[PDB]
Amino acid sequence: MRTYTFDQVEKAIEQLYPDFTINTIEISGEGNDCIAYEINRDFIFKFPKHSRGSTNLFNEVNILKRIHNKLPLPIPEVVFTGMPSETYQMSFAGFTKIKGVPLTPLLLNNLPKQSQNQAAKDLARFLSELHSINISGFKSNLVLDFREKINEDNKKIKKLLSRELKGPQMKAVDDFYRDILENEIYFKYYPCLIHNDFSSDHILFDTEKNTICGIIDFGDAAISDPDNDFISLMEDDEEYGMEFVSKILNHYKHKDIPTVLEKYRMKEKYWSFEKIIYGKEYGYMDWYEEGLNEIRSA
Repeated sequence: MRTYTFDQVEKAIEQLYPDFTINTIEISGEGNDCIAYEINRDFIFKFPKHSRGSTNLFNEVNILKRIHNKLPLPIPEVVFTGMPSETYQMSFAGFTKIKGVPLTPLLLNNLPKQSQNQAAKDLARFLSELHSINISGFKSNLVLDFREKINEDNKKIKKLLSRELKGPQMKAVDDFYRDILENEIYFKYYPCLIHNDFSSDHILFDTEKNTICGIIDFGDAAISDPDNDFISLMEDDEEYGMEFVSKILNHYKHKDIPTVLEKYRMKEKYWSFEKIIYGKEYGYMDWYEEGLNEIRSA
């Protein structure tokens, strides 16, 4: 897990942007795969902490360039890029900063009812448009084979938990992966471009106007199941209401809400296994054990 000083940052940007003058630089945030720097108050540079993060940062750039000016909400625009470097595909990238503030669930709930309603509508419209983008020219590296994903998870966890669980408790998971793979509802969907990390901290809001005014962070975006974009928002007490998103599903014209709820219920259970897998890949020994604890409890 890599780390950067302000200087290392300034100098990587100079390297390939010799005419670019850096007046101000502060840290804008940090996630599991990039550190974000706010530069000259106008740009957001993302620097990857590992290979996977660089690949996501590469995929984000590619995707933002290709859906530029096709959506009903502003999205960041790519202006700077870095370059491959051994392991890393990307190395950094600079996006325009979209002014605005996260549509936090607290912010949302403090809003007038009509303003809550207009937000649900605007989100609905955005996803409707996003999910309608023609997907013909996307390569495979951007497609998400869900069943392959579950199959490869099932292998990683069988290896991890072989040192952690006795037979009786291990059948409970073995049973859970089987139940999943046998249920077509997860695999039989009409695939489309999805944000795939669509939640409150990536939905920007303009309090002067009282309207959503940006959508950010396309690093996970991919060709996958459109229902994933509503599941991301449904967690009560952490994300938006289970009641708010049902307003979104309704402006969107969803024809099977019970299936979304069924997929949500499964993703909720699946979270423990992702903790175990990512806890081990990042080194987060606290993610690992907490996901492990959750499983000992099945």
